[PDB]
Amino acid sequence: NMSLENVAFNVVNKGHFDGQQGEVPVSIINNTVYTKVDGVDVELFENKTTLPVNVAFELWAKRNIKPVPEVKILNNLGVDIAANTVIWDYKRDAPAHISTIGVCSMTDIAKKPTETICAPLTVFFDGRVDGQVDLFRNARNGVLITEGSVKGLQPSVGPKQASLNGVTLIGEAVKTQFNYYKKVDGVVQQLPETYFTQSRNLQEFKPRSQMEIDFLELAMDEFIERYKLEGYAFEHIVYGDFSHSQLGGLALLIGLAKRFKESPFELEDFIPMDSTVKNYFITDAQTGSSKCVCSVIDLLLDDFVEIIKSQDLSVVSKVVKVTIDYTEISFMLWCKDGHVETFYPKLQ
Amino acid sequence: NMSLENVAFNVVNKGHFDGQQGEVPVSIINNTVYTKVDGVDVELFENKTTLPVNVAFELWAKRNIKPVPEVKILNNLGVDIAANTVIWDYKRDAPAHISTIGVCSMTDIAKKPTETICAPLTVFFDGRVDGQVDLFRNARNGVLITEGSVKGLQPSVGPKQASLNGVTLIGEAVKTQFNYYKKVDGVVQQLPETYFTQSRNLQEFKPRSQMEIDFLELAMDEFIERYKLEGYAFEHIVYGDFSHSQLGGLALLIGLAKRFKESPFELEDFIPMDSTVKNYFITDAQTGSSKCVCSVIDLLLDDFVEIIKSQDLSVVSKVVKVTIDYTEISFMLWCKDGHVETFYPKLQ
Amino acid sequence: NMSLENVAFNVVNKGHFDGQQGEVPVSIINNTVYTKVDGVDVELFENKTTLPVNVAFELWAKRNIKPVPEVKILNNLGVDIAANTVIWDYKRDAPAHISTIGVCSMTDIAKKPTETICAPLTVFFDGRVDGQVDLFRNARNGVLITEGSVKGLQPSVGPKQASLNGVTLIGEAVKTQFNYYKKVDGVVQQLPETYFTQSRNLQEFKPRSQMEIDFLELAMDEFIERYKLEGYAFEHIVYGDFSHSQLGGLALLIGLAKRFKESPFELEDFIPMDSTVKNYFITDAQTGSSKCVCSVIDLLLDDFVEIIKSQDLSVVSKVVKVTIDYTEISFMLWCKDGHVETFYPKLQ
Amino acid sequence: NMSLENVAFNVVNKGHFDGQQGEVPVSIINNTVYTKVDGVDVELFENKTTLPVNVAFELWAKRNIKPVPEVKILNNLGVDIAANTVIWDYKRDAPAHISTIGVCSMTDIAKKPTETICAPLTVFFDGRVDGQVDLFRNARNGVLITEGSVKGLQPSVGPKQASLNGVTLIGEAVKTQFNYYKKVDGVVQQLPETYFTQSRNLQEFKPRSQMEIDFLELAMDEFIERYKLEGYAFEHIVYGDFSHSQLGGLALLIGLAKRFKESPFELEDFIPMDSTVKNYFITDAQTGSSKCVCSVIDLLLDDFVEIIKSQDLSVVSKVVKVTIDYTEISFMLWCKDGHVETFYPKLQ
Amino acid sequence: NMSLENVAFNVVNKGHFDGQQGEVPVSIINNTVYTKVDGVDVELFENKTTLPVNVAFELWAKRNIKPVPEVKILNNLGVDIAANTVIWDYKRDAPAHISTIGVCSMTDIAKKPTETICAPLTVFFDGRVDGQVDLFRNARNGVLITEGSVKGLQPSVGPKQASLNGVTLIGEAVKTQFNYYKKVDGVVQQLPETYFTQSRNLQEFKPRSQMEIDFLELAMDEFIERYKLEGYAFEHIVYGDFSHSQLGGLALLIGLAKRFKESPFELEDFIPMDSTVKNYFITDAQTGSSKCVCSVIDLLLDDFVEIIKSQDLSVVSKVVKVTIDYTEISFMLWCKDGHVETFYPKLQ
Repeated sequence: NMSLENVAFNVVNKGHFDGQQGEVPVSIINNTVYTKVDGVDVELFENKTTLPVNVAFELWAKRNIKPVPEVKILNNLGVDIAANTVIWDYKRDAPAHISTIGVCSMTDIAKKPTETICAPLTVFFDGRVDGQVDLFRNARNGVLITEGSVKGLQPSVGPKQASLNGVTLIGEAVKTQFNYYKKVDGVVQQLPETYFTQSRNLQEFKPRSQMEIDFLELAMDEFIERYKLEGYAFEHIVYGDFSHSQLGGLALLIGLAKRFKESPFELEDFIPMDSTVKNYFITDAQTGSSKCVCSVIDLLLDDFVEIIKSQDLSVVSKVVKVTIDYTEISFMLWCKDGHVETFYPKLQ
Repeated sequence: NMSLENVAFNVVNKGHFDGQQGEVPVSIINNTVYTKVDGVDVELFENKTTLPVNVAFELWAKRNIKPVPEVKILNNLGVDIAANTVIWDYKRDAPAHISTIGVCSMTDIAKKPTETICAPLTVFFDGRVDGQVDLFRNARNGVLITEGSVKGLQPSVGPKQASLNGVTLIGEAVKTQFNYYKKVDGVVQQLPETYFTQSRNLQEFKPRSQMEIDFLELAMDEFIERYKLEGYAFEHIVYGDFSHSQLGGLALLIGLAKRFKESPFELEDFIPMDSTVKNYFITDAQTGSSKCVCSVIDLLLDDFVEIIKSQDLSVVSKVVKVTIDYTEISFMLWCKDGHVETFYPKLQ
Repeated sequence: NMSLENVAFNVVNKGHFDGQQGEVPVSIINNTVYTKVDGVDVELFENKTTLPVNVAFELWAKRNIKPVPEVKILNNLGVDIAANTVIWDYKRDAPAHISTIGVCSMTDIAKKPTETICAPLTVFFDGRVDGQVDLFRNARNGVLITEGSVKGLQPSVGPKQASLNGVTLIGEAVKTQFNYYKKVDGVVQQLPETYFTQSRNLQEFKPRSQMEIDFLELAMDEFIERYKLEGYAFEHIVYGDFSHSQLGGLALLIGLAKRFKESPFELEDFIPMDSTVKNYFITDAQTGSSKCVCSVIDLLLDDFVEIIKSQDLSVVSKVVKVTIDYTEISFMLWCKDGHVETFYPKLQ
Repeated sequence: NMSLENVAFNVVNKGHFDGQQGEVPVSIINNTVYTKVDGVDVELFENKTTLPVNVAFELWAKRNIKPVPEVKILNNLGVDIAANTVIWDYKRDAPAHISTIGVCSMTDIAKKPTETICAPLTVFFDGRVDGQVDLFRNARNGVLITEGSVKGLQPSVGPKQASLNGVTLIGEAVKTQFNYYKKVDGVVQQLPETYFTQSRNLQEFKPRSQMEIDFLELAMDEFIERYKLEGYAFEHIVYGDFSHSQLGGLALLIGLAKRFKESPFELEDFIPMDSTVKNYFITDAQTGSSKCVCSVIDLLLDDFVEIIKSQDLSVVSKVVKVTIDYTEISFMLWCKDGHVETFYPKLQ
Repeated sequence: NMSLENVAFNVVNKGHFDGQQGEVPVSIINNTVYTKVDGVDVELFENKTTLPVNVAFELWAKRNIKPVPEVKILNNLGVDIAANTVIWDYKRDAPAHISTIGVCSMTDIAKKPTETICAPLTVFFDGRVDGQVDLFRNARNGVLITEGSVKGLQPSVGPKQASLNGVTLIGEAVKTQFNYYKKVDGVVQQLPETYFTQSRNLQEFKPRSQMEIDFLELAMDEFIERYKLEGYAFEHIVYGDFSHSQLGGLALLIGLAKRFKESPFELEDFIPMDSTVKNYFITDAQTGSSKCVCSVIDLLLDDFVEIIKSQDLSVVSKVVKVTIDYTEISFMLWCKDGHVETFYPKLQ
């Protein structure tokens, strides 16, 4: 049944593996898969993974092409493997998980999730597929997503957005907001209250609240007065300090978005991966201000304002724990004379 | 005469092989050609082909840098090899043809096209080069292009555009529209009536007719009324249906061009090559609508309108054959109650 | 002390080597450095150099992240090696110099610049680092940069701009204009009068003088009259001739910048490196005019006007020598009937 | 602590990892580890594995250099991973097991065998190391070897021979015969009665019994008469039939050993690995007789005689199951008129 | 039908492709084919060819495993391609011919030899396979081998020996001497009278005539007298001159064979390929005599004696043409005073 030439047949005719019969000639060289079309070789897939070229080619061809959770969400929930599907990490151009379950013979540790080898693993189940909700009930450790209610299980509302072929979006003609469920050692877990990152980027940044709309349109002094943000160091934390050689603050993506429309700068994504907290080496082209490690998070500005207004400001410095994307992000809060000095995310 | 160090000499001084004498030091590593400039290695060429690095480097250096036919045209005409030149496929970043004739010692099957080994092959001749028109007369199988008339041979007008260093353009200070001629087994062939693709792209799409101008500026309902297109399913075929999870229709490049200026979308060119019919995996970022295989063709809208108005609409479904770029493209025409349901290009 | 796993620790936590203790797991494959993050491999660095992957990874991690001279300046001054730092060539994505001094064990020829092996080499010293000015006094061959005066040494003012993490800029919150000093065989050299290139690019070209502002806004005939440039062939040399198949002139970057905003064109940087004179294979998309070797230089228009008005125009053709970026650039000046025919930079 | 440069220090000074402090400079290229010795690079390790070069270098450096069970024995017992050691497969020049336990950060699934991830795996414990017997008692699945008695556990006597640095030997100044113990899902298993292969090769074949001594010294007809082997087809099964184009029988290594001293032949070990039954493509140089699949096993001739004399010969053909090296080897027994026609091992 | 995983199934079960159904998991890396056996990867084939790894793996698996002509014979006859089989060159560990006919989809230029593309090529036909003799009759250019008579065709007797799995042998239980036939442009050719090389090697050299037996057993002076070889410079041509720094003569393999049993020497086969005349760089370990280019041929000593006695010795130097292995070998004959000075094969 399964064969390399058959996988390439599906790619050239269906753009991915669709379970069609047929074979096309394949040549493998330079960590790349080629197929001969009318006597000339045409590249189909360049292996950017640590797996053998033919294996990653098969896993990429069999990737999930439906709206799926972003890898950072699955990582924060501790998912180790997916049930009968492949979650493709488009940030790394590699499969999001090492092993597979009933997908590819070279990476399979099992054919079905109920096998013994899958017991200590947090298997990801998709309720939109038949029988996977029931498989979640019988799994020792697992994470389940659904579009609607699950009888006898308390749900946790996930993010509004999901990944569709590497494009993060809030679905309009399709459903991207799921119900999340988790089991540990046979015991269903109650997921905590959590904020969610917006998963936006600088070039295509769009405001998602009237507070964010006012932040981008209005000036710094005018915005801080309107939302009564005196004493919270928004000039440093959000807008960023560019007067010195060392860049100060600038930890919210919306603050970088406002700056980029005025003046450009360089963001070095030295760990190209999906994470709730991103680390960038930033170099400002206009002034020369730079910082080796700029921890950046894309929170809705209303959510960040709700957090910063919810802290005690009578201590020089302390640790603030905030559950974001189902993981605890430890912040360092600095205060002086009852007002916020600085407030930034840490490495890990 | 021929040497690797001499080829690199021409590249660093002439940008390509110009037949100049001289040698520069060359080091080959990581499927890439380097040259030492003032004690440091500088990359000259990264081999993206299935040929050895030094051979593809020589063929790329000796590529034709004059306006030449697009590879899709040469493929549709069945060209297997070029006479004393190299047609470089910039879509694949590889030579458009396997073997050569009197160009590179490693790929040469012959020095001149009149040799015996070139008889069963469709050799491409360029009338702008001296003696190549006469060589075409004496060749068994061949394809000839000229700027003017050829005495005693009936011509076929080719496309307006040609490729100049990988840039498709309609020449203004240079001639890009050629006369085409073909011989099979010593017999001159009469090339059929054919449409020609426009070879445009989304980002730089420009209208080339008043009908195309009206299509991009006016709305869907207003455009269909002006050109009396009721009953031909232009809303589905050309404008595209985005209300469902499966994208419907959207097979003309001009329809994608109008959509992209409003909302962005992803086009996955999973077979990166020059072809009359292109296949894309499309993912709409705004709605979430997607389709694994979206057959796309860039016809002048007047040409597509002429075709769709030239069919019989009394059958549920049938095959429509249209000669485009000198090749037969088979379409699937669906009709209901005397009007067009859908109409799309097939795989191959 | 030094180790591959420790270097990767600094990269994932500090974006570069910062001298921190710690180790992260590293796997090397496909000429690329990977690290395991939560069970999956994440790429840290793809070796684009001719050095072993681990060595170039260490040198890139230890690159200088302060405003440093552009490589073309250091090359024109004959620098062979840097003292206790790594100048990273972002044009080639490789270290700007072969060997190192007290940086990396695999590339070190010495630990300190005063060793015997460093005597015949032009060592680069940075006065902003303690003791490097005094080390320059005791070096046989060397180049020194400072922000202020050096007691007992006559300075040479360098360019306004410097490179900060591969971004060329004129510093505003940091100092990018240095004083330059050079010694040959123990004898301090007097650097000649020189122009400086502006190191701009087409997409982000910005005028830096009222003459340049008038050049971009005004028309060709209107600009030549305002600055009294009749008889100097600015239509050909600066604006470029596109009426023929062979592109004529067009050797100043500002002339290409004005053209690109009107019509696009292709620039093939077939020697990707930092140099005072750049060579491009240009293909005009609008007209089809092209030229294999287009020598391009980015001089301030006032500087180029000062040069062209400073020549004798009574000879058919002769060589004009101009010291630019501390190197002699030989120009070919063609004149007819007392006016300039053409004037262009040569290869090397 | 752990580093690539530290591992290479141990290799150049101790031949393997000995836990010594120090670092030597290392360059990685061509899937090979090099170190600079007096200014020149010297190869330390060529990666013959499917793991990254640096990882296999660390695992090979930390391989077990004491007498350890042969890989075929561990595979037949279902061992998946070793506890705090590396069993190196010298037949494949690769580690015998995928993952490790407390050995290498890149391959470790756990630090100690008692962790949860090691529960479903058959972990190999070495009783000669402190605490590994007690760890076996508390492990869910495991295989244990000891030199002496284990209190409260019934032993299974293993082979006389063990592997020391890829050299199979019966220890004289060291102990190579161990007691074997196995647990499955917390339940200790009783290992069955089993024969053991001799693990010899053709070039260095030595007889290990007077029957084997008589087999090599005496002739075919003389040997069969002495041990009363009439009717068991030893001429075909053991001595081999070379009169026809297809080689017949010849399934015992001792039969090939006798033949090789007389006439040479080619053995293509097309699956180079340690297994109880080996498959060779044999081509006889003297006669031209060949056979694509010759299943070969190296049993003590007395053991094979004991087996063949313990079967019923009243059936045309049937399957005979024999437990060898703790695994069931299925044989095909063919008989005619109450005597053995042929008898050979199967594929798997 | 055809697939990489199916080919690997045949290799692990049949040692080569036998047309069996089944698939085994395959991983491709390091220009090598691996398969997973009991959880570990086992190497199946290391690509030593210039073809992609998977293609050479398929061609090697489908190689001809019957007695086939040696590659040097097929090359001298101008064979370009084989009909529905693969002649494997074991000297180069690569396929003997570039393209194939009805064998591998990636290398096939045609499915059957009667197609048009196979007309200008010298296709090799094997009369032992049904219909291949009749296909030879209808082929334009071809070479045919048979074991018996071919009706209506005059035969040419080939060598006594043939290659069986890279082992050259004179068949005893199988037929290795064939009848040779050749057609050029539809015209059957009469193959000339030719000698044949013995295709022996030094280590396993065996005399094949009483003259060769006397040559190895007797001394130099005694052998020349017995066969009346005075005046033919056999001391220099055959025995070799080792008294000087430049080795003199020594062009017959039998002369090197006699020397190697006495004293060892180094033979550098710097073009490792099958050819009638071999070129070796020889370094004598006993004396220090060496020669960069020693052209060596392995003729039966009786054949060389017949040749050298059939020449005119009245010219200082001239060219002697001898047809060996169906190709003209040009010799240089030097004579002085009516006796042979020297006589050696040339380069090509």
